[PDB]
Amino acid sequence: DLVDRAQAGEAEAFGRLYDQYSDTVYRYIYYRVGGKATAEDLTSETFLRALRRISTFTWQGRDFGAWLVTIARNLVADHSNAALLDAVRRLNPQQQECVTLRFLQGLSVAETARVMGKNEGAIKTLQYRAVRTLARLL
Amino acid sequence: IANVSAHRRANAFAQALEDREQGKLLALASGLGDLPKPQLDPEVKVVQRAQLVAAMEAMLM
Repeated sequence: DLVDRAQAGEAEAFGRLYDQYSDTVYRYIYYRVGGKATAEDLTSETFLRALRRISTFTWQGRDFGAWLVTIARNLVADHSNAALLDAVRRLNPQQQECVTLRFLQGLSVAETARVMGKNEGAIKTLQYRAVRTLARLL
Repeated sequence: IANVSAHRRANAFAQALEDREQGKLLALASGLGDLPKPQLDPEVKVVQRAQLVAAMEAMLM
């Protein structure tokens, strides 16, 4: 390889690497920082660093999971779409979840309401306030 | 002599764990592994994964 496939710029292969390794990276980080949000942010940063250096990941005895762990270790020690998406990460919990479910997952207002434990009216209000906030800080 | 045998059982256990006297050891490792672990928020995973796939497409565009 999945790694070898990502090194071919198959973007979805790198998505699959995230699927396979994200929880392990998160768990390594979780117990070493103050707060879930920080642990989530450094998990994202760990993968982003691996991705940006993936063209160098070619040394003899390399191991991708071990590399991720060593990168996260370094980060904890040192502790357009990209702009669109990092804007999303800045929304408060409710607004972030609303935009993620509605637009990143493609759930309807009704489906989103069921997941969030809110009424569809509250979802229509929430998605409006969420996109308006993206419009300001972006 | 008995030093190389301790090495062999260790290697057998390692190989067994990947797959999963020695059956008790595996049961203990499974017992520890079966406990609930902290999990990345599902909705956070959605956004992070999308950020990474996009960063890749940006690298290759």
